[PDB]
Amino acid sequence: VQLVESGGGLVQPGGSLRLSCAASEITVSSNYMNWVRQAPGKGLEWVSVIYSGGTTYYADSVKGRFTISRDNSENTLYLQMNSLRAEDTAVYYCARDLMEVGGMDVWGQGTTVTVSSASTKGPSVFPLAPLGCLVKDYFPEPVTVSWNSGALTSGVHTFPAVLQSSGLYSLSSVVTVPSSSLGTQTYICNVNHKPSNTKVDKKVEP
Amino acid sequence: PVLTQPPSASGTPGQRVTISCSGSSSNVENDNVNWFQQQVPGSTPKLVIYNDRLRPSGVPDRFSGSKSGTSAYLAISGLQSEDEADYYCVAWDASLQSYVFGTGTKVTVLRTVAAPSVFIFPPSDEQLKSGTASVVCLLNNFYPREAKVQWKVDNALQSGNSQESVTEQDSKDSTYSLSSTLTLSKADYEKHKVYACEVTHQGLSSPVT
Amino acid sequence: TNLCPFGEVFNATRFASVYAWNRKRISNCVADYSVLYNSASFSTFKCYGVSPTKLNDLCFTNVYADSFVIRGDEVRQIAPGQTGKIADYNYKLPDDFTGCVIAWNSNNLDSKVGGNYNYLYRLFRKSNLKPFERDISTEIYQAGSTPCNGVEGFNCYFPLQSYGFQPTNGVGYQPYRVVVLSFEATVCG
Repeated sequence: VQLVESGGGLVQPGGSLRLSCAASEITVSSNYMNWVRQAPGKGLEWVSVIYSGGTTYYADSVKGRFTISRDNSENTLYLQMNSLRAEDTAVYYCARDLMEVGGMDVWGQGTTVTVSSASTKGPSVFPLAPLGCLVKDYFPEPVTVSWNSGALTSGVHTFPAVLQSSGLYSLSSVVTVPSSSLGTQTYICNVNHKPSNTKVDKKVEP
Repeated sequence: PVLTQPPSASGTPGQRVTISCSGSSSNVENDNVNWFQQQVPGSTPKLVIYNDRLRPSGVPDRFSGSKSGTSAYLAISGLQSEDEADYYCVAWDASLQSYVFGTGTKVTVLRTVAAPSVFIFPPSDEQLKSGTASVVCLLNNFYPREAKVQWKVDNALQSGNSQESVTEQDSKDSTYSLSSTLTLSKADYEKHKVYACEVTHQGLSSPVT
Repeated sequence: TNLCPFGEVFNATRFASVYAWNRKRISNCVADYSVLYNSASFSTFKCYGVSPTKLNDLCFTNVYADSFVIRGDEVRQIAPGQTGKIADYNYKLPDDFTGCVIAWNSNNLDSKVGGNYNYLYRLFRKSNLKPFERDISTEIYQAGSTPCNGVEGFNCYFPLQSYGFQPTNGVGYQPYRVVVLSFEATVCG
C-alpha cells in the first residue's frame, strides 16, 4: 500500500512543473485522492482534490494556476503546476481521502519543490576519514546519501543540513563502523543531487 | 484560511495532553474533524483520529477525541516518549469548497536526561587541496534540545564562522541531534592549536582534534 | 376534471433517501402550478424553464415528480451544471433542464436525537451518474487491486453511507425535502 511522489524541484518563478504520485494497490481511478502541501517550516495546506468520477475542487490560493488529473490506463495522479511563485515553494504530498468511511490515510513521502532563481548548485563530496562524507555547498535540497549502496542499512547517521547564509546548503552523514576489521569492507558513499543531476560515489579510506 | 490550534503543549510522562482546534460553524461543527500527527516537518503524516472521534487500525486506544460545537479536541492519553510531534487538525467546509488545516501544536514531553555523544572529523585531505578547508562537529543523541556549541577555537574564542544547525531529528531514539561546521582557509588551518567544539549541554564537552 | 395529486407526493408522510429518487408520473390532471408556488412555504422554487403561472397556461405529454431528501448545503447541487457528491454520484440534472426544483426544510419532521440515520447518501461510484439515472446497488466498492468478494474491509468499503440528522446540528446540515418537477395530452391548467 504505497504512494510514491515523483515530481521535480527547482523552477524559476513564473515557470511550470508537473508532479506525479505512483500508486500501489489503491485504484486511483476509484478512490477519491487528494494533494496536500507543506511549506518550509510551516503548516499543511490542502491543494486540490479529485473525485473518482471527476469533478475537481481546488484551493483559492491556486485556482487557475494549478490543475489535477488521473492518468488513464496508468495508476498515477498528477498536479500540473503553472504560473508558479515563491509562495508555492513547499513539499507536496499525495494522499487518499476516504471521506467518512475512513480519512486521509496512506500518505506519500513527498516531492520537494523549490521555486526560486540563482540556479542549481552541485555538491562537492569530501571524505571524513576514520566514518563519513561531507556534502558541501549544494542547492536546492534534498540529497540522497547511501553507504555501500543499500548494504549498510544500520549504523547510519544522516544528519540534517545547514543553511550557509550565502544560500548554499551542506550536509554530512556518518556511520558507527566496527572498529574491528574496519579495513575489510571498503566503505563507499553514494550521494545523488537530482537537480544538478550530480551522482558522486566517493570512497572513504583511513 | 486556517483552523486555530495552540502553538505549544506540555506534559510529564503518563499525563494526558488535550490539543484544542476551534473553527467556524461551517468548519468543525460538522463535516468530521480529522486529526493528524507528524513527527518532523518533512515527515509523512499519520491519521490518529478520524470522523470526529473514531480511530483507524494500528492506532492505540491511548489516542482519543471529543467534539463541542465551535471546537473539538484530541486527547493524547498515556503520554509516550516518542509522542512529541507536531499535531494538526483538518475539516471540510462547503463554504469555500476546501479542507481547512490547523496552525499545529507541538506536544513536548518532559522527562529524563541524556548525554550528547560528540564526534569531530578534521578537514578532508583534498578539500584542503582546493585552497579551502572547513571542519565538522557532528553531535549525536541528547534529550534536552539545548546545545550551545560556539567553536571555542584554540584556547582563544573566535566566532568567525561556525555555522550550527537547529536541532530536531534522531526519531529513532527519540532524542535530538545536531550539526555545526567551522570553515577555514587553506593556510589558516596551519595556524596551530586544533580549535575544539564547545558542546555545552547542562554539562559540557570539547573533543579537540 | 381530475386534479393532479401533487399533494400526495409533496405532503408525503415518508420521503426517500437521495440514492432512490422516487418518481411519480403526474398525468391526466389539472395543475394550477401557480398555487404550488402560491404555497410559498418553500425555500427553493426556481423554475429553470418558465414560471409556473406561464406553464399553468400550458400542457405537456407527461409530468415527472422526483422526490428525495438531501442536506441543506447540497440543495445547490440539485441544479443544472452543479458538481458535487449528490450531483455526481446520486442525482444529476441534465445541463438543459426545463423544469422546477422545489425544496423545503424538514428538520422538524426528519430529525431525531441521536440521529435519524435512516437516510442514505452514496459516497462511492466509480463514474459520474448520467442525467436522470438511479443506482440502488449495494455491492461493496473496490478501491483496490484485490477483489473484495463480498467482505467489507480495507480497500473494500460499503458504498451507501448515511446522513447524521440530529436536531442540534447546523442549518446547512439539516434535512431538506426536495421535489424536482420534470416536464416532458395529459395534465393541463
